[PDB]
Amino acid sequence: KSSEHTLAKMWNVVQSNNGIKVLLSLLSIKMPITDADQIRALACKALVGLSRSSTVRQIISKLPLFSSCQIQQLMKEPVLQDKRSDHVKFCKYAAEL
Amino acid sequence: SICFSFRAVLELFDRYDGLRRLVNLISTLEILNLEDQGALLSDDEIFASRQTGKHTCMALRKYFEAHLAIKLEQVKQSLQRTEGGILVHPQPPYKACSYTHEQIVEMMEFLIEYGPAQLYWEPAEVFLKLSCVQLLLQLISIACNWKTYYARNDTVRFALDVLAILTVVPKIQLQLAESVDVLDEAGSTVSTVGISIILGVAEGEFFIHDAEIQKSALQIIINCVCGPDNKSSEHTLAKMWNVVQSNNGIKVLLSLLSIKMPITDADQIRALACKALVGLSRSSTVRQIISKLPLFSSCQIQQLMKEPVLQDKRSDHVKFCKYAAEL
Amino acid sequence: SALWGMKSVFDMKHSFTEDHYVEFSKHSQDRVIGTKGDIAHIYDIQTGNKLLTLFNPDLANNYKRNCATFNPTDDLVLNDGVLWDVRSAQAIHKFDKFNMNISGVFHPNGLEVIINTEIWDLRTFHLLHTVPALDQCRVVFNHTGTVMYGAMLQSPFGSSFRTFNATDYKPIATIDVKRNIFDLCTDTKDCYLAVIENQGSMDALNMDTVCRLYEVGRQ
Repeated sequence: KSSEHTLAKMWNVVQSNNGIKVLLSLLSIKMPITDADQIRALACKALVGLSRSSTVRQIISKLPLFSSCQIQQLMKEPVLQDKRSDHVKFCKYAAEL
Repeated sequence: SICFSFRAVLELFDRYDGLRRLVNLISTLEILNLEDQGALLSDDEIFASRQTGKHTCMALRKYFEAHLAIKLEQVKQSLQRTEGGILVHPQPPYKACSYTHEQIVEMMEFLIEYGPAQLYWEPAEVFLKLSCVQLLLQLISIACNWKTYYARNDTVRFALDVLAILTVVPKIQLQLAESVDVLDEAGSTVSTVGISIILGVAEGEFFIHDAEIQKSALQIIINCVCGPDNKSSEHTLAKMWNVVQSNNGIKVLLSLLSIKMPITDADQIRALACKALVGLSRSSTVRQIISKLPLFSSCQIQQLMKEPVLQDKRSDHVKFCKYAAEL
Repeated sequence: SALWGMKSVFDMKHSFTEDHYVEFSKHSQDRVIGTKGDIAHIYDIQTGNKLLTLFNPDLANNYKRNCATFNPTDDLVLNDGVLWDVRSAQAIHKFDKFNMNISGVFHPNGLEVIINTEIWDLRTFHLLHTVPALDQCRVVFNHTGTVMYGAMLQSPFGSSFRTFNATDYKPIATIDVKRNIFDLCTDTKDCYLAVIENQGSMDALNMDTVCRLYEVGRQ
């Protein structure tokens, strides 16, 4: 009941210092067009980790992320070369979310 | 501009010469004479000669809204024949021009589609035997580039509402591309069709922050693409599908189906643009051409879920979805 | 243009003053076609005369960049994205305009017409495909016609490479050059890439254009 509390505290500090702000922007980054798909799949992995927190479930679930365009980051395939390489492990973290 | 509501005013208007004394105003305009346009440069005969046509198009504007309801009385009484109609007609002095181009003059342009498809107007016979719809294209042409405010923003807008009541005539839809006697900003006599100018207007390269003009432009298109099913009357509408498909009309509508800058009438343009696609995509070749585009890859759905202007939500956004699942 | 000689004597054999952009013909190289603006002129190399000038204002898409090109069977011309019969001097079919710039190229299988991102037919004029990564790029093929290249002409110039397949258009790889790419040419015997890239940042006053070579298929 102490090792669970440390990870629970780590959820609270990212929720404290506006860590929910940054990941919603890196989940739509498009300018370095080589590793466009390499950042989002390595960002959506954090949301699945963080949204197990009790307060943070309700906070993310009402945002315009879950209004729309969460689905429309799964159908575009913006970089068709990491399609079978890293885009298809983004969808492993998408339906997990 | 107002007294045309009384029917005896129009009755004495046609027992005399009528538009022969009206068109002779526009045909004598020295701002339109391309052969003599570099003759007069003094600002007395410029600001007064770019105002004279402006009130003349408004004289035309309430002329055709009146004659739209006149012939609608000659439709709703000769065709209906007590089936939803009451034959009481005293010929009174009474104002029955419906007085709203926002709602019901738009609506009266739609119910003329159920006519005989052999439409005969004495408003049209004097019009196309003089054949000044080509001149109407020149009024829209020269008004593109003046750039020093001769009350010109409304001047082309009054020029467009001459069209939207005339465009239900079938043989004037024959003359929308045939005669090409126009001119452009390059300083030379050129030749393009009249549809390309309206599409050039409907894009918005000219007339930058205008809003009622594009919605007066799209009603010209919807008259030409979304008609009824009725071997010669079918061929004319089939030819109209071919010319819009010829002069890149499929290019423009895909952009106006996502317009967002005039945030008041954002929803009023797309629903009056998607109505044209349902009309045009009954064409045989054009079915396969639109169905492979990135319109049908995605984001056709994501123009139905956003509700970008929440105030026309129950007003005009929900009639966009009537044209969406129809597409 | 300057029709030179590279046999032994350096001289403009014939001379053109009118047309912005010319090209050889593919199968029989007796034709050099020329185009200023939107008007295409078929010339000869033996005589230098206008063999068949074809242009129809009734059917012109009127782009920004027109480049008249022959199919590799040397029977069709793309003037303004229109097919052209070289036999009886008539137009065939016009294509629709989508990005205001690029007129259209042939694909070396002799089955398609590649307008900027619309992939057409030659006998029924239908659409096969539409790729969103073909937004305003110039195409470069292998000599056999089995891989396609792409360079952006955006304002930046060619932020990276673009390597396509010439059968089903599944993209292979977009390797990245940090500078800006200007010209891109490869071999007939498929071993090098002549890369004219832009050293330095976006500066009209200083354009440093070195030339760099790439080896096909090596880490």
